[PDB]
Amino acid sequence: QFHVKSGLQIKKNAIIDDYKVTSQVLGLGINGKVLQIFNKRTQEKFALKMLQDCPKARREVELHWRASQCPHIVRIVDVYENLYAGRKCLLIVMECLDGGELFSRIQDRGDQAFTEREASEIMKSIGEAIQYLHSINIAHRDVKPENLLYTSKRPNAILKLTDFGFAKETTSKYDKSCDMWSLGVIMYILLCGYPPFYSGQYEFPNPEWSEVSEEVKMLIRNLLKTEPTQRMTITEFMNHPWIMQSTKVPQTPLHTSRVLKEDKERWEDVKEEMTSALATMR
Amino acid sequence: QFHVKSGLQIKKNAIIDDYKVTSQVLGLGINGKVLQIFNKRTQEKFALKMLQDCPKARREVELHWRASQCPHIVRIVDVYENLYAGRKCLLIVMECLDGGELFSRIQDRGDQAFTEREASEIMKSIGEAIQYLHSINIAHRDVKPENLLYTSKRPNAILKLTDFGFAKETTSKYDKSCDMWSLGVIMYILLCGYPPFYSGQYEFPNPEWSEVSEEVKMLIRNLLKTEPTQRMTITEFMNHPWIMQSTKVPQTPLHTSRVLKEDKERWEDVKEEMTSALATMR
Amino acid sequence: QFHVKSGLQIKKNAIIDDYKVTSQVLGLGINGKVLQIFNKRTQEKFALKMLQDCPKARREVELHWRASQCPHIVRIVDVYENLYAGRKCLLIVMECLDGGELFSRIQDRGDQAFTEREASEIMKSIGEAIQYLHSINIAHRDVKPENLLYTSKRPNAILKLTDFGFAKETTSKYDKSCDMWSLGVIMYILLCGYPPFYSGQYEFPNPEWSEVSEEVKMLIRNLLKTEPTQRMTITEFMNHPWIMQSTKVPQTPLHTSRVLKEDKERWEDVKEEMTSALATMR
Ligand SMILES: Cc1ccc(-c2ccc3c(ccc4sc5c(c43)NC[C@@H](C)NC5=O)n2)cn1
Ligand SMILES: Cc1ccc(-c2ccc3c(ccc4sc5c(c43)NC[C@@H](C)NC5=O)n2)cn1
Ligand SMILES: Cc1ccc(-c2ccc3c(ccc4sc5c(c43)NC[C@@H](C)NC5=O)n2)cn1
Repeated sequence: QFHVKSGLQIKKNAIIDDYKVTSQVLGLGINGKVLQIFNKRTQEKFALKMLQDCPKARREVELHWRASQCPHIVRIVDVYENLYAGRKCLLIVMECLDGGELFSRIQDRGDQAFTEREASEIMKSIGEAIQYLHSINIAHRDVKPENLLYTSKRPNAILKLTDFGFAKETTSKYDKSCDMWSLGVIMYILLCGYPPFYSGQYEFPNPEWSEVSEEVKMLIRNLLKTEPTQRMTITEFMNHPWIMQSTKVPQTPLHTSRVLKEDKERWEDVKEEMTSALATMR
Repeated sequence: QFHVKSGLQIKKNAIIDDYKVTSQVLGLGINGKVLQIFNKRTQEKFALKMLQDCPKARREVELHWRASQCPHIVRIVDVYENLYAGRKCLLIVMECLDGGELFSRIQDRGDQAFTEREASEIMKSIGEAIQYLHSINIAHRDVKPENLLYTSKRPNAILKLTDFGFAKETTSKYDKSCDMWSLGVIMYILLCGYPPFYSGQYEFPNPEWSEVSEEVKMLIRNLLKTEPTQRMTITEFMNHPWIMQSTKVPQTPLHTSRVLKEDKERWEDVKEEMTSALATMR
Repeated sequence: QFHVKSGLQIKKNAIIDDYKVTSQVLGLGINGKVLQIFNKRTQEKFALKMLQDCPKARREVELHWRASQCPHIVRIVDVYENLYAGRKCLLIVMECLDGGELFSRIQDRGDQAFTEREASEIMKSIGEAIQYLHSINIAHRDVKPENLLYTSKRPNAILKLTDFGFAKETTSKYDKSCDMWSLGVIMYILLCGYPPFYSGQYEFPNPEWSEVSEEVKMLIRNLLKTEPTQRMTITEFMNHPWIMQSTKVPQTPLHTSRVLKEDKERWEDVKEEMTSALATMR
């Protein structure tokens, strides 16, 4: 009737006893890249983030540990601190995830488009994800559609949030709201296929912005506030129907996917100007 | 010809592999309560203090470890840092102790009263206890007759000091003296059955304060000084006869026990105003 | 095709399970002495440095770990943090080394003297040693001919650098140059058999300072600069011929060894005034 999960554990034996390291690259995210790695015993393939090892990261990971305990958050599995070059390293090993940057995955649906109801599902989940962190006092601070990846390529295959190179524990407008901001950011693009455009006004083109419930077009408002305050807290955010919906959302045809195919070329812009938009945002 | 004891060790595997946790409560002291807990292998019952886990506690315990190495100080046995709620916990497991808040144990002697010579024994011991901590540079800072408990209910069964939620290492009037103060505090009540009463003068009623060696009534003085300086250091405190006595102290009948029975009702006052008196005292 | 070494590991089980401790003293260096110690399993003899255990040391060692990964640097093998007296100790165990304070070892060659070419070898090596530390951003800060010891007494038997009670990681004239300074210091004495003498001018007596390539007498210059800047960095220092030489250096007879025999008595002065000279030097 009473339970916990294990504490975080820094193994010190050269991961090389415990795994076999490829060089086959994966993510080339923040600090160090991401390497295919296979667990010797099990023989399963794995993400490996390489870290300099300094209190910062050393905590950043420290939180991740707690966070992984989440469904929609990427789970860490083992965290060795060894010695690569000549400097006390830090290798955090986590479930690899081959589903792809959420969006990039949708724009190859081809057969059948996307649905406002299916768009929910995505956003819907993302919500939960954020909650947890906040709901324990962590703010992610970088919620890019780069860092929303899927597990497998099987269509049921769920998606998760990663790269804790940014987050903080919300201790003692605030912090845990950029995370909101982004969700907002996310939804927009999730429907048309672009964000706003400042560094202002965000317009609503015909062929996509239509009978598409102005009701939804409401929420997004409270979400997007260039304000810090009044940007609808996640705690808040969850409550609203569309979120807790699953099934009553408009069956609308979503151009979103193909919207992107239409001018796939301007995204390295989008995808990235977002980090610009983000990160720097305090 | 050369020796040590082991270092402190933070196990990280969910204590749930290593113990079976009840919910049967015990102490409801400082932070977290105290739970009956049984060691799987041995199958012995145990105290478990639950801690938030922040440098403070995380050190407070850290000292306790060293301290336990003492007879009259409660011994820690294992200290897991896991994850309860959503926050890196800290579970320190120690020998449970069912003898009771020193005093509360005496006021049920009934058959035969207490003896100035037997009162020594108690105080006598408590002294040692303090020494150690100080004698390694730790000040306890909370020495309540709540935190002086006995092991078993068998009359030989000794007593020990606990709850390190307060102490410090005396590094670099001072600090390690409140601990004195309290011993003082303790002895008084240990004889009549009350403390002073300020927030001043401490009087000496007939039916108890009597042929009871004014000699003892001396020491207590040097102990009680509302001063910081000149409150007889423990190092000092030990030297005096009555302490190193065991056997020459007056065989006096002590009302103390029954003294308390006489107005048991005002104690929640006593017992507690002491923490008030204490703690806050710097 | 990809590799590391293991991370540093603080064992906590009383070393007394893992080794048998003598009392036979060895080094009486910085903090704690040096004890013969034998590894239970292997049954090999070992150095043991005893440390108070405070962040400082606790890091000082922490670096040593990385450093040991070096040939010419003394290797640490195990680092227990236990409880001696009453205070969280720290016992770092390393390969013992019975070859002797570099110099002291040379002044008993007797049969055949020393060679400028053989003097290189020594200095030559020492160079490398320093490089590493610096080459990973550690400055040793104490490079005395006390801390340059040999492994065995067999003449091939190499020598290594020890006592990290002083060093720092060179993070963010500078720091990692005292180490240079000393090398300089070392070479001089390595040839005549004294240093300079200030607290100034360093002269060059006949019977030793002779056809002995003024070319070498050059380098030493750039090394010795009472300056902080322009004291030839090690990175630099290495490049020059004499260093990378091994074999083209003058076959000169070196009085050095016997030079010391000649007035062995003034050395406790030399050997030590060096620490004076050193250490304090910022
Ligand atoms: C077949 C196959 C197997 C695994 C993967 C894969 C790629 C990148 C990551 C990953 C898991 C976690 C994290 S975290 C993280 C990552 C990744 N990559 C860069 C960015 C998003 N930031 C990060 O820190 N698994 C892809 N394909
Ligand atoms: C049958 C049975 C078994 C065990 C106990 C028992 C109760 C309370 C504590 C204890 C041991 C240590 C500590 S420490 C501590 C405690 C206790 N309780 C609250 C206060 C004094 N502060 C503290 O931190 N063992 C009582 N009865
Ligand atoms: C037969 C035999 C066996 C071993 C040794 C031996 C003596 C001193 C040290 C040593 C290894 C490391 C270190 S480090 C260190 C040391 C020593 N000694 C004092 C000074 C140099 N400072 C230090 O910290 N091995 C000598 N002879």
